[PDB]
Amino acid sequence: MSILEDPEFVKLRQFKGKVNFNLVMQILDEIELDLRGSDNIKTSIIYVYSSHLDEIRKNKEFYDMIAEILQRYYKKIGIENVNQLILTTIKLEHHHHHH
Repeated sequence: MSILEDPEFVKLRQFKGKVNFNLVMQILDEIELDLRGSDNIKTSIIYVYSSHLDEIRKNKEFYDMIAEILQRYYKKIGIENVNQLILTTIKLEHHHHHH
């Protein structure tokens, strides 16, 4: 159970996220819920990314790298798990208001 094998992930860690936790949680959720019923995560990416183009272009580095990782690791650990790990990647532990 890792997510460290891929260089895209470390780059996400480097950027610290800086994205809307709430929206990414929904992005991940949105592809997840589709992929739970469907079988093609690439296609699941298409809907959500085309629907949320504004945010996708906003955090294009983030959304490019995660889209790769999401598909890449869903086959290995599962999309549920990857989505959670991505949230973990954008979240600082507990030092926010006092950081």
